[PDB]
Amino acid sequence: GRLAVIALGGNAIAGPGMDVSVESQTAAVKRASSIIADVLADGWRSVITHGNGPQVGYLSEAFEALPPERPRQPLYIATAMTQAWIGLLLKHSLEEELRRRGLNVLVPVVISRVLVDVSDPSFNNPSKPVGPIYGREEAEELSRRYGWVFKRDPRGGFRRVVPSPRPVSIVDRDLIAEASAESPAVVALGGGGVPVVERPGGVLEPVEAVVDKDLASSLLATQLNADLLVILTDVPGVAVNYGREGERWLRRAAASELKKYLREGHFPPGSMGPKVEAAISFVERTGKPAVIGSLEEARQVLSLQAGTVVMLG
Amino acid sequence: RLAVIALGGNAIAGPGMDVSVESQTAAVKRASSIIADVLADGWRSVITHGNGPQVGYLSEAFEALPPERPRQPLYIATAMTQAWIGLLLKHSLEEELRRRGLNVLVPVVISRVLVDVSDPSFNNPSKPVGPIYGREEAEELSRRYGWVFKRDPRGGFRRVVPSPRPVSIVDRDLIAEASAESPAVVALGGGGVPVVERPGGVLEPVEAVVDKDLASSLLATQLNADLLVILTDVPGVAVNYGREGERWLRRAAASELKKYLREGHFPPGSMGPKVEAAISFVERTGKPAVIGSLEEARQVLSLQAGTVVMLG
Repeated sequence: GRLAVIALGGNAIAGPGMDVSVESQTAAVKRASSIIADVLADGWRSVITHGNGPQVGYLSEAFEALPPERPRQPLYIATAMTQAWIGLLLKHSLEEELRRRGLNVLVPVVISRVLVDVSDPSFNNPSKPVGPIYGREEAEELSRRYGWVFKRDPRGGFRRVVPSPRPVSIVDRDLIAEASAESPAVVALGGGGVPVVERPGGVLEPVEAVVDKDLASSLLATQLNADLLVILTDVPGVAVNYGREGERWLRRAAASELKKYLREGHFPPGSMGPKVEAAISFVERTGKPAVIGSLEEARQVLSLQAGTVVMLG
Repeated sequence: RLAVIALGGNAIAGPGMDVSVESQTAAVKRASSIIADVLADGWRSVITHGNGPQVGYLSEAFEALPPERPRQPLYIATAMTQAWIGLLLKHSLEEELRRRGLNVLVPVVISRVLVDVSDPSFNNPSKPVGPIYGREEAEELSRRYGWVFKRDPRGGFRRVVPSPRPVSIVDRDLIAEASAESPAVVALGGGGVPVVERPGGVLEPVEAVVDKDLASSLLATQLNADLLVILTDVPGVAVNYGREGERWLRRAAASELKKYLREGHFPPGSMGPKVEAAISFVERTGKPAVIGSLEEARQVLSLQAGTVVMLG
């Protein structure tokens, strides 16, 4: 009855090509739920997290497609929306699967906020694109009016970029822990969580930014005193010389060794880098192993028999 | 004591369906301050709310994209409003409780409600949802999606969807568990995400909305709550609009309200459902139900304001 925080990736929620159509997602989630059911069968208790890239982007585009006079919801509200959207899909599918196996349990979806620091370098150097392509005139206006920041897209137009600060604490950790005590499967920290900052006087205030789901999941695992941090992606694990000549997939590696590779740019900042950073952080802060593997091989990954096991030292 | 408190539109958005974050944050702060007073007074609570303006806004946005872009189903939009409105309520309530000395977290429960596919409403939809469309746009949407529309006095067209009666709250147990851990729980947003039972145990989401008051009354009965509270804009139920007499009923036997209801005194688009919900709670549990104003919530919870419905 050990506890594992399992961080799902895009392949568990959306179809090939980033399709957020209800059809595509329901099929992907069915596959992911079946596999998660296997893991629960092996005796694990879990807190399942997930990303929300295509989904939050879709919502951003939708609100921006409205007539100029209509209000656009802020990014943190869009993020909250994705927690219910993706969360419900996983919740409904997993419950159905467990039921089909004779297990009658309800899967809660915890609306989750993540505390970030206002001093984080990302707030002054936003680089995460979110939403549709903006025209020059509209973008310059948004910058003048709301202080939005943009990056030029080589194919034409501009992309709004927002901060991606590092997670400091999981505000709703206690609700997640309580949910876990009551159910073997809990969905939380969707999209990396809703970012808030502490204002003077103890007041928490939501901010327009995104938080890396892997870094956040690692922090959650540490704060829950989880027995294991699992990152499920679309590759067998971590590899050095990935997609290159001397490519080699690691089966086990000391966090200290991976940290060296990380500092040399061996892991793309847009994919495996954050996952390796997350795994290392978990090992350093808890002293317990973390594993990065394929969603397909999840059952074995959890047993540490597949994927890359990041070890202490 | 456990009270199920059904919040209305004035608690979440601004007049004229103003769903901007500024207007909703302000509205929610006002409602949360009042709810915090209720909790400080000793009550434990499951707080529900509607989502009319919010779910309508989502539909409007999804349809604003080029026709080929994926459109999310109504059940997903409803779920989205639960996190949207839920987050706002949760955030502000926690802040208000903290200032009053209660350092607690407020959970938001994603909630589904079971309905029956044979419900008469499915083939005779009458619940208006979404933005107001023009005649040409509407007929085009009917050909494109098979949607049904209702024309208003001003010539505007609004989509109408089924609003079947709630049968059971699928996530009742999660709501009960949350309530055991926290004095304030937000659940059943918008009346709940509707689903129907199919071959086996399978639950199938359906295109429809459920009345939030009827669903709240059902939840209150299934949680064995001590009180069902419906907070709205009016001080209570009105049956007399003449210069003389009491303005709003202070208390009334279930059978008395039922008679007024059967006479047409309460429009199905407004007070009708609230009265039906209060009557149902009283008949099923024998405990009192009250319909009052959000402003006077503190007196309402105590049954010293609003219309108190009693068994009889």
